[PDB]
Amino acid sequence: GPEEITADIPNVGEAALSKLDESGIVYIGAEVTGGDILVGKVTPKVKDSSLRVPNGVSGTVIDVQVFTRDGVEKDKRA
Amino acid sequence: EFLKPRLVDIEQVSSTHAKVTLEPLERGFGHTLGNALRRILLSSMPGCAVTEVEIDGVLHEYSTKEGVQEDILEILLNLKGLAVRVQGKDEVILTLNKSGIGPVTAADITHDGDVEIVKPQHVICHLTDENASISMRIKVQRGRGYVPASTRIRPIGRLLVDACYSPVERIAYNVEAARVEQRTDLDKLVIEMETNGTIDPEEAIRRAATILAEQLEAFVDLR
Amino acid sequence: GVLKIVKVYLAVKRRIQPGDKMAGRHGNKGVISKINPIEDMPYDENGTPV
Repeated sequence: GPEEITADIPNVGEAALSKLDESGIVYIGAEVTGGDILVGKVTPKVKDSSLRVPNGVSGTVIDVQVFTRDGVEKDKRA
Repeated sequence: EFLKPRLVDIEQVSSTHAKVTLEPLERGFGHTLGNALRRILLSSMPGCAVTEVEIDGVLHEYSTKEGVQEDILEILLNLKGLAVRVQGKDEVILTLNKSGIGPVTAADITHDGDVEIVKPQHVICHLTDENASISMRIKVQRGRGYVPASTRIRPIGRLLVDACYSPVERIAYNVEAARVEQRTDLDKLVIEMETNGTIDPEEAIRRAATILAEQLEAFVDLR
Repeated sequence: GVLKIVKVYLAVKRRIQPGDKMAGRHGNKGVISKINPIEDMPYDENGTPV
C-alpha cells in the first residue's frame, strides 16, 4: 500500500514526537539532534520509515517544503 | 621578614581601562604576582552575560524581521557584546521595546533597578520602517569563563546565545623600581586592566588574590 | 510512484576545533592541534595575546 506520512508512529514515545506537528512534520525553528524524527513516515508491512536526523548533525530547522502528487490529498501542514 | 604589598593607587584612565599599583614588592615577587594575577584575572573573573533571547515573531536566528536592518543572527551577535552589571541576583530578564525609525540601542532597554547598562550607546539593531516595532526579552545570567550554547544542557523561539562571562578583556603588568623609605631593592607592580566596564578593578584584584590564596591553601598544609 | 516529498533544511553552526584545516593564501596549510586558553598564549608588552 501507499506510504503514509503521519504523526502516528508505532514503538516511539510521545516525547520523541513532541517536535512534530499534527501532520507529523517537524516545526519550523525546532532544535534537532542526531536521531530526532523530522518527518514521521510509516511503511506498511506498519514499519517505521520516518526520516530521522543523521547522527551528530544537531541543527535548526529553517525551512520545510512539501511536494504533493496530483490527485493526492495534501496534509494540513501542506 | 618579607615586605608585603599594598594597594597604593588606582588610576581609572577610562570607564573600561584602569591601572592598579601594588607596593612594595621584594625581588622576584613582582613578576610572580604579576603573572599569577594576570592568569587568574584573564581566566576566573565572574561577570554577567546575555544567555537567552526571545524576540516576538521570530522562530530562529536564520531569519529576517520586516523593518529591521540586521538579521536575527547579527542582532544576537550584537546582544552577545552587551555589557551589563546585575546587582543582588544571578539572573535577570530585561525587556526591550522600540518603535519607529532609528537605532535600537542598549539605552532603549526597559530600566531595572538592580540592572545597570554600562554602555548605553551599544547598538543592538536598526529599525528602518515607521510602522516597524521590535520587542524582545533578554536573559542575563552571572557566570565565569566561556560557556557555548551548544554545550549547555525550551520552546521554539528561545534563542541561545554563547556566553562570554569574563568581564576582563586585556591584562598587562609592569615591574618598576619603587623608591622605598631606605631600601633600593624593592619594586612595584602596575597592573593595567581593560575590561568591559562591569567589574570594579579593586574588586577584580581582591577576587584574584582570594582565588590564589584559596588555591594555595592546599599547599600551605601539604598532606 | 512518488506520493509525497517533504524537504527539511537543517542549519548548523560549525565552530572551529582541533582537526579543522586552516590555510593562508601562500600555500601555508595546517591542521589545528590545540585550542589554547588565552592566558597561556604568547603576549606582548601591552598584554595583547596573539
